[PDB]
Amino acid sequence: MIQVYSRHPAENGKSNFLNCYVSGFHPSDIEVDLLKNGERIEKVEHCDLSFSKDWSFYLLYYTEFTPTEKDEYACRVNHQPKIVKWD
Amino acid sequence: MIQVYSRHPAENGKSNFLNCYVSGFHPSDIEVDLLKNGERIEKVEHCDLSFSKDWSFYLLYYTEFTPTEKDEYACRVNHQPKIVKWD
Amino acid sequence: MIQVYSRHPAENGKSNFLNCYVSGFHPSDIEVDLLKNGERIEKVEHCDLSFSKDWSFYLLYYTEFTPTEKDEYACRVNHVTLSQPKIVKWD
Amino acid sequence: MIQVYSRHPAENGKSNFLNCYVSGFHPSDIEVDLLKNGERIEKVEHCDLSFSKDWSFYLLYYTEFTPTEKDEYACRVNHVTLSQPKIVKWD
Ligand SMILES: *SCCNC(=O)c1cnc2n(c1=O)CCS2
Ligand SMILES: *SCCNC(=O)c1cnc2n(c1=O)CCS2
Ligand SMILES: *SCCNC(=O)c1cnc2n(c1=O)CCS2
Ligand SMILES: *SCCNC(=O)c1cnc2n(c1=O)CCS2
Repeated sequence: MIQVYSRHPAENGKSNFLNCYVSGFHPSDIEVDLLKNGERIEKVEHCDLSFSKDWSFYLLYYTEFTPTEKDEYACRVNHQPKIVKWD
Repeated sequence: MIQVYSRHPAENGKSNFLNCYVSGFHPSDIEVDLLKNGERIEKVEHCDLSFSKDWSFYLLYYTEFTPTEKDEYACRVNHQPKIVKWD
Repeated sequence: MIQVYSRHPAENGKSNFLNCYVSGFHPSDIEVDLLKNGERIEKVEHCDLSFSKDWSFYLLYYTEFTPTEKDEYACRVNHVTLSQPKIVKWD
Repeated sequence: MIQVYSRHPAENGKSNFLNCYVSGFHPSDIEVDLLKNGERIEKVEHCDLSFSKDWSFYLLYYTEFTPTEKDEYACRVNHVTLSQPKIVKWD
């Protein structure tokens, strides 16, 4: 499960936060990235939560950004990787 | 940081939950256990939370138990291990 | 946002959990309900997280259910913001 | 429970965070405040987590502070349960 969204609704030229929420199961060699116009963003902060009861994990990758008319943002998940754009 | 407590206040003979909350920093090869009269309890459930922003982790180890007059419970943390009794 | 989903993938006849995740700003007059064929379910528990700094809130409304082909499940959210309460169907 | 602690170990003169963690049952008339020398701090934000299933609640009240030897910091909790409001000092 992958959900991509901005902390606040977007005004171009106003600093904001982009978020990728990811959920899954078991032990797993999964990796996550935020993209700007198709290239990986570096120093992306995350939040990792896991529960032994059901081998479940919950990940939120987030970054400061200033949304612009030009720029295209996405979130990508590999180990094949699945890309979810923001809108 | 280690905090040991029962979900509900204890009536002997009533099923309850014992909890060990542990907090720390950085990457780390730390391990955690709940003890009954000094021996490790098996199949103990946990909750692991970590944040990249400050290399911080937060762990809650919990188990069903029926508190008794006889039995002594603790939480132990190694990698030396530090033992915190419940009361 | 509002997201409706089953804990595990859905097999008709098999016990599962239905979840309504709702996130926003100014909890305020926020009400959330899970419906089965338009009627409120009484098994419904929830998990409320809120932060004072920015009046941000995160809600999970959940219940045990046994999904069937005939049955329709939905989540209902009403807020000062919305002209009319919002219904989000599942699958 | 009530636990008062600094985010990082305390160096006099150095910016830090003070935290008051409060957990219980029936949030109800729960009020929580951080004091500096007996006076409420206005920088105070909080993080509220609650579950309907068992009326269980987990609160973190926090603020930026610069600890000094002279200054006394505390957390104050009042509840229907308590005869009188409880003050827990830090360190
Ligand atoms: S992940 C555990 C609680 N923290 C957050 O959710 C969190 C913390 N800091 C920041 N964001 C968060 O979502 C993103 C914008 S700043
Ligand atoms: S750790 C994330 C949220 N879950 C809990 O805190 C949790 C879940 N289930 C059970 N307990 C919890 O504390 C212990 C008794 S049952
Ligand atoms: S009540 C806190 C546990 N749930 C979540 O944090 C949660 C669950 N589902 C989804 N998100 C969450 O943050 C991300 C978007 S959908
Ligand atoms: S607002 C949720 C983040 N804080 C905690 O979950 C938390 C913080 N500090 C301590 N405990 C927590 O659960 C365990 C006992 S002290």
